[PDB]
Amino acid sequence: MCGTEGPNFYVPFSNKTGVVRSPFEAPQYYLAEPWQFSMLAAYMFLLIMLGFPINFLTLYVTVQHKKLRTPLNYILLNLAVADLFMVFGGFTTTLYTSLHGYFVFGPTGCNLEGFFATLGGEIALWSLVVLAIERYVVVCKPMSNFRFGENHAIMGVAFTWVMALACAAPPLVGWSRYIPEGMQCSCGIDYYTPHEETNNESFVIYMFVVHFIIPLIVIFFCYGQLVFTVKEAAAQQQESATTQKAEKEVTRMVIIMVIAFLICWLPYAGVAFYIFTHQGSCFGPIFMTIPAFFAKTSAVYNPVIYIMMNKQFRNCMVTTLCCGKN
Ligand SMILES: *[C@@H]1O[C@H](CO)[C@@H](O[C@@H]2O[C@H](CO)[C@@H](O[C@@H]3O[C@H](CO[C@H]4O[C@H](CO)[C@@H](O)[C@H](O)[C@@H]4O)[C@@H](O)[C@H](O[C@H]4O[C@H](CO)[C@@H](O)[C@H](O)[C@@H]4O)[C@@H]3O)[C@H](O)[C@H]2NC(C)=O)[C@H](O)[C@H]1NC(C)=O
Ligand SMILES: CC(C)[C@H](C(=O)N1CCC2(CC1)Oc1ccc(CCC(=O)O)cc1O2)c1ccc(Cl)cc1
Ligand SMILES: CCCCCCCCO[C@@H]1O[C@H](CO)[C@@H](O)[C@H](O)[C@H]1O
Ligand SMILES: CCCCCCCCO[C@@H]1O[C@H](CO)[C@@H](O)[C@H](O)[C@H]1O
Ligand SMILES: CCCCCCCCO[C@@H]1O[C@H](CO)[C@@H](O)[C@H](O)[C@H]1O
Ligand SMILES: CCCCCCCCO[C@@H]1O[C@H](CO)[C@@H](O)[C@H](O)[C@H]1O
Ligand SMILES: CCCCCCCCO[C@@H]1O[C@H](CO)[C@@H](O)[C@H](O)[C@H]1O
Ligand SMILES: *C(=O)CCCCCCCCCCCCCCC
Repeated sequence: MCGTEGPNFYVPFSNKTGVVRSPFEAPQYYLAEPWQFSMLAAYMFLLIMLGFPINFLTLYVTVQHKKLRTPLNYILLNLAVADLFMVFGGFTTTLYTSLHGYFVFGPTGCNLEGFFATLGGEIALWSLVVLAIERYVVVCKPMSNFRFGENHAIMGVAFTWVMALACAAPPLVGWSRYIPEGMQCSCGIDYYTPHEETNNESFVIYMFVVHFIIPLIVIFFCYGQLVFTVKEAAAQQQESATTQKAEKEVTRMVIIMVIAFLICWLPYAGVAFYIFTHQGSCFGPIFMTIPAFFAKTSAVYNPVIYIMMNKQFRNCMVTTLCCGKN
């Protein structure tokens, strides 16, 4: 008797005292104090205030600078848009519901907010995967006579939308479901109840394999091969101080990206390990929901790492912010 079941929701709190209410109808102040809901709002506010400008500005300087509109950069614009889906589909709604202490948009808004917030995070995830694949193809040259062009980059972007719909759409049509999660102010995939009617167990496994294990393998293989190729070529040109510098910075960037991906990936894996083993006990509004709580900041640090640390983007944004000069 861990929580309180109901149609379209699972409140992680026991109703033996009779105080539990539907997360669509009344505040959930038995899960957390009102000030903790306010701090949830403050965190959404921080994410909006940092996440909208960085991601919008990425779209804005691309319009003003012709050099940024290369095919290899299409996937980065895709990343900016996906983060905007997280900011408006997810962070903005949650700021508003947070301050009511419950999900005031009803089960319909739950499917909407859950879809768009999940879509945004999924497009982002597969953008990092596709970018790693593209860089691997361009550097390691695994195809004899291949040249990465505009059409290939469009396939890459379309591929992320297909993968993102593959995760976000089934819960609308019967495989798993969207329900309020954690403090019940935002909606997501249901990893919290085994709903035999929506086959939740098979979807969690599909999510864990296809959208969690595979992305890590692809990112590690592609970037490992790339660093191997770059270090090999530099070894044959040790007379060039610049080639060695380029090799060092490529390696240091790949480390940063992989470390950043792990910082978002490992908390989910640690929670899994605490579900596999330690399966008995319940889990409060801090389920899990802790990996979700911190993965949200990827809408801020991913554009910082993949765009603001890009050599050309930075100069173009300085020029744009500096009213044309500098
Ligand atoms: C967690 O657990 C709590 C406690 O069990 C649940 O809250 C109860 O929910 C039930 C509904 O299933 C509520 O029952 C309904 O109460 C209505 C109001 O009752 C108060 O007001 C009347 C005056 O109208 C007073 O006389 C009375 O003493 C109460 O204080 C009634 O209108 C309802 O009556 C109708 O339905 C019943 C059958 O359920 C019929 O017998 C009646 O004839 C009539 O048709 C009904 O009694 C109950 O009040 C809630 N209790 C509390 C403390 O809130 C939560 O639902 C549960 N949480 C979740 C998420 O499931
Ligand atoms: C982009 C989002 C939509 C996507 C996402 O939301 N999830 C990814 C898969 C996830 C959590 C949900 O991880 C799990 C670990 C263990 C179990 C079984 C144990 C159980 O949770 O019951 C289920 C799991 O589902 C995600 C993917 C990649 C990363 Cl890096 C971050 C998030
Ligand atoms: C830098 C670390 C910040 C930790 C903030 C902890 C704040 C705890 O603050 C306490 O929380 C209680 C919760 O019921 C309130 O009832 C108390 O009034 C409040 O003092
Ligand atoms: C930009 C953010 C806008 C936040 C608007 C929050 C409006 C909260 O609205 C409040 O919700 C309570 C329920 O918890 C009601 O009891 C109050 O009557 C109501 O004022
Ligand atoms: C390094 C990979 C970056 C992608 C980060 C995506 C973070 C998505 O985070 C997910 O968002 C969903 C909707 O808010 C929630 O329902 C999930 O519980 C949460 O883990
Ligand atoms: C996802 C794949 C990430 C690969 C990161 C490889 C980091 C290697 O690190 C490098 O190792 C060399 C020795 O082999 C040292 O000589 C270099 O100084 C060091 O930068
Ligand atoms: C150090 C702080 C850890 C907080 C762990 C998360 C506890 C609440 O869980 C949160 O509920 C919110 C409202 O539904 C969701 O938007 C978040 O994704 C979820 O993390
Ligand atoms: C060129 O690069 C500089 C042009 C003029 C911009 C200088 C002002 C930047 C201030 C940004 C910081 C605002 C912080 C607001 C805190 C809420």
